[PDB]
Amino acid sequence: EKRDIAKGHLKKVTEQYPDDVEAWIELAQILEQTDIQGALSAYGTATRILQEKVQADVPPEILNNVGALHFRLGNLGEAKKYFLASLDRAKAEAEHDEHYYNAISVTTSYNLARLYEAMCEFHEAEKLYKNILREHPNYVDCYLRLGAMARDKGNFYEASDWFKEALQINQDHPDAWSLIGNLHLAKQEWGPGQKKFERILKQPSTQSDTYSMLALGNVWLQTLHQPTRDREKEKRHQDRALAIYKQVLRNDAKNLYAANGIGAVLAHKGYFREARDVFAQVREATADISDVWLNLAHIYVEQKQYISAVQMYENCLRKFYKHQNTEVVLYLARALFKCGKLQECKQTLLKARHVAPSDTVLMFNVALVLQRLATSVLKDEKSNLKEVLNAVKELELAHRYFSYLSKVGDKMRFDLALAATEARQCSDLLSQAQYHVARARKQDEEERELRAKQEQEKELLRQKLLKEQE
Amino acid sequence: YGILFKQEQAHDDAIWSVAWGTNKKENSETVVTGSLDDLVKVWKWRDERLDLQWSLEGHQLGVVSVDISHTLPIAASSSLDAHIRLWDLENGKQIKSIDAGPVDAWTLAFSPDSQYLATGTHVGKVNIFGVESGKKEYSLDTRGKFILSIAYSPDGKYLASGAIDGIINIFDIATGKLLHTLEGHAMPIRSLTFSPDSQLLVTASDDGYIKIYDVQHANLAGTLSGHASWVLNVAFCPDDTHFVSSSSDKSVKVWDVGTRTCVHTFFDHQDQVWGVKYNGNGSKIVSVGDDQEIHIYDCP
Amino acid sequence: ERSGVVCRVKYCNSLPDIPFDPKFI
Amino acid sequence: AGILFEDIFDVKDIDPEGKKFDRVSRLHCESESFKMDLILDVNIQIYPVDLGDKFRLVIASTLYEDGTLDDGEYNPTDDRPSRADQFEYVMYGKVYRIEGDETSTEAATRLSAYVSYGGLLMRLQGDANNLHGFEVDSRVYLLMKKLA
Repeated sequence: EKRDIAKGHLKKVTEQYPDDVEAWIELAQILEQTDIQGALSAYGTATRILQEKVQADVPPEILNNVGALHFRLGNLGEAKKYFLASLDRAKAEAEHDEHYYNAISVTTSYNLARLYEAMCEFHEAEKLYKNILREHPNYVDCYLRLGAMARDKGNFYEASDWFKEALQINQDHPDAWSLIGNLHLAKQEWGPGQKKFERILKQPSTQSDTYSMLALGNVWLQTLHQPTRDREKEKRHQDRALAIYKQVLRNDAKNLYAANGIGAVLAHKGYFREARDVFAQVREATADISDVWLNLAHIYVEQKQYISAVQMYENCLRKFYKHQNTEVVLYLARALFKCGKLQECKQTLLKARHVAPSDTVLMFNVALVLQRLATSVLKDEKSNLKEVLNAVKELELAHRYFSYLSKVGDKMRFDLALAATEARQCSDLLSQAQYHVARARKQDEEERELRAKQEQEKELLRQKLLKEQE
Repeated sequence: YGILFKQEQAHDDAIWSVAWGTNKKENSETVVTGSLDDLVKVWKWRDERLDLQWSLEGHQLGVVSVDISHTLPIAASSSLDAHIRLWDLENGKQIKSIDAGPVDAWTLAFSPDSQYLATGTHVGKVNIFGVESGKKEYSLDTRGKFILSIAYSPDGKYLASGAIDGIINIFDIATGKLLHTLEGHAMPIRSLTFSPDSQLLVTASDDGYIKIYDVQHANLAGTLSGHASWVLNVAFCPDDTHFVSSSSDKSVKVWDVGTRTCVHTFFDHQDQVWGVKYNGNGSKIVSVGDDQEIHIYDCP
Repeated sequence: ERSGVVCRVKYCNSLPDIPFDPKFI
Repeated sequence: AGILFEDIFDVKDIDPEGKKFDRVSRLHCESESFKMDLILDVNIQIYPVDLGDKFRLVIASTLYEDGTLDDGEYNPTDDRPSRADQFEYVMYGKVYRIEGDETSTEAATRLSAYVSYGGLLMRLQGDANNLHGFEVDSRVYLLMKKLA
C-alpha cells in the first residue's frame, strides 16, 4: 500500500530528470526486496550522478550496498573491490562520527568477512571478525558466524560455545537460540531432548517462530519409520506432526517446508498417490529444495518408475555439495532391476564405497547386487566364456563379504545373519557354475569346428579361383 | 603457467588414482592411471605427448591406488578387490596379486627403497607388505576407526597416517612405532604428503583446511584454507617449494608452501578431480578426475 | 531377487539455515 | 494414468529465427528435472507466452483420468473427469517421427519425439529413458499450464 505506489512514483521519476539525484537511491532502496539487477542499474547511474554537478566521491554506504548486491550475484570479486573502496571512502569520511563511518566500516567489514567466507578465505574472515569483536564485542552476528565457521569443522568446538555465549550476551536473540538447537540436530539421539532446547524461546515475545516450530515438526518426523507404528505410537506421532503442520498451515498458507512435511507424513501414512500432488505444488513453487527431489523419486520407485526417478536423483546431484552423497545412492538403488539398474547400480555402489568403505550395509548391498548379476548369467545362460569366468570370481568375492559381515556384530539394527542363506545359495551356485563351465568348453569346441568348416569351404573357393585361372 | 597436455576421454570410467614416475628409470617417460573401469592404463609420456604404453586388467573392482617405485621401474595397484596386484611395466605384465583378504585393504604406497608396502585397513591397523613376498610382514597397529591416507617419508625415516575422522599418527619406520597421535582434523583425511625433506606434512580433509604440521617436533606449522568442496589429493612440488590440491569442485588450487597462497588455480576438468602429481622438478603437473580426461599442467 | 534391497527409507525434511545477507545501509 | 511424459519447462527463447506467423510463436525451452530440450509451436494469440516463463508440460495419451482410450472424435458433451481441467493450454496431435543417436549396433541414448498438433509442431528431445511412451503415428495431448 506504500510500496506499489512507491514503484509507480519511482517509474514516474526515473524517466524524468528534475535534477534527479537520490531518485535512483530510493529506487533501489525498495528494489533490494525485488529484482537485484534493477538496484544494480539504479546504483550504476547513481554512481555517475554524484560526479557531474561536482566531482564528489560516492558515499561508502552506496558502495557497500552494491557490493552486497553482487554478493548474491556472481560478481564476487568486484563486490570485494566495492567493500575495499567502501572502507577507503569511510576512511575518507575522516570526521563523520555523526554519520558514524566507523560503524559503517564495522558492518562493511562484516559484509567483507562474509564475502571472505564465500571466497572460503576463512583465515581473513577470522581476522576481520576478531577485529570487530575486539572493538565491538557487543555484536552477535560476527560472534556466531565465527561459530558457524567452526561448525563447518564441527559441533563441540568453540563453535558451540560462541553460540552459547551469543545467548549469554543476548538470550533474547532468536536466531542464535535457534542455532543452539541446530547444533543439536547433529545429535539425533538428542531427539526427545530437543523439546526443552526448543522450548526456551517459546516465550510468546518470540512466538510466532515458524522456523522453530517447523524444527519441532522435523525432530518429530525423524521419530518415524520405526517398528512401533502398529503400537499406535508412531500413529500418534504422525498425527502430532500433522497437528503441527495444520498449525503452520493456518498461520502460513505459503510456507513450502510445511507442505513438504504434510506430504512426508502422509507418505509415511502410505498415501503416495496422495503425495506426488502435494509435492508437485512445492515443485512449481521452487525447484531449489533438495528434499522434494528425493521425496518425489521415492514415490516414483514406489510405482517402480525408475526411469522417472534416478534422473531426478542425479538432478539432485547437480548441486555443488558432495560428490558421493550416501543416502541418495541408497535411495537410488532400491528396486533397481534392469541391466543398468544392476551393473551401473554396482558402479554407483562402488562410487559410494570409495568414500564410504566403513558401511556394513553398503558392503552387504554390493554382495547382493553381485549375487543378482551372478544368478543372471548362469541359469538360463548359455552365455559367454569370459563373463561366466568372471562370475565365479565375483560370487567368491560375494561369499567373502557374506563371511565378513556375519562375523561383525553391529548392523543397521537388523542382524545380517541373512548372509547364511546367501552362503547356501552361493554353494549351489558353485555347483551350477561347475555345470555351466563345461557348457562353455562345449561352445568353444563347436565354434572351433565351425571355423574349421569355414576354412575348408574358403579353400574350396580358392580352388574355383584356380579353375577359372587355368 | 597453464595446461600443456589434455587427454580426452583417457578412461572408460572415472579415475581414482594417479601415478607418474619421477626417476629416469623410463618412468618420467610414463604415467600410470587407476580407474573404476578396471583399466590400469600405462601412459607413456613420450615426445612431450601422452601415449598409451600398457593397459592392465584383472582388478575386478575399481582401482583405489596406483604408485610407481622410486628405486624400480615396476608399479602396484589396489582396489576394493583386496587383491593388491603388482605390476611390471617394461612388459605390462602382472608380477603378482597380493590378496589382502578378505576385504582388509586400502590405498598403497611404494617405499622410498620400494621394499615395504603400507596400506590402510578397516580395523585401524596399517599393514606392511613385502614387495618380494606379497606377505603381511607386520601391521602397524594404531587403533582408531578406519585408515584412509598414508605416506612414507621419502627420505625413509617416518610414516604418517590419515584416518577416517582426522587422526594423524606419526611413526618411525626404522622401528615401526607410533611417535605422535596428532588430532588437528575432525573430518576424513584422504591425502597427506611428507615434505621432500620430510620436515613438513600436509593434511587434506573435508573442511578445505590444509593444516600443515612440522615433523621434527610434530606441531602445527599452520592451517591453510582451500576450496569450497572437499580437498582430495595433494602432491609436493619435488623441489620442496609448492604443493598442489585436488578438490571435489572441478578445481585445482596450486599452493606455495611458505606464503600459503593459491599461486594458481586450474578449473579445466568439468568434473571432480581425484589425483595429482608434479614433474620431476615440478613443471609438469598431472591431474585426473571423473571427467575421464587427464590434464597436464606446465607450471614453471 | 527374493526380496529387494534393504533401506531405512525415510521421507526426511531438511531446513535452510540463517541466511545472513550482507547488510544494506 | 495415461501420461507419457511430464516435466517443468522454462522458456529460454521465443522465435530465434524471427516471427514467422502472427498468431503462432515457436518456444525453445529447457526443463530442469530431466534436461530435455523442447521446441513448441503455440497459439500466442489465445495463450500468450513471455520469455523466461515457466510451465508444466504433460504429454498424455488420453485426457480421462482413468486409463481409457480416446476415439479421436470431438465430443464436447462429455462429462467424464478430464485432466484438461487442471491445465490452461491443451492441444491434440500425433507423433510423426522419433529420431535418436542410435548406431547400426548400439541403441539410442538420446531420443527426439516429433509431434504435430494440427500443424503446430513440437520436438521433445532428450534422454531415451523419458521417451519410451512415444510411438510414431500415435495420438497425444499437450496439457500445458503456466506457473509462477
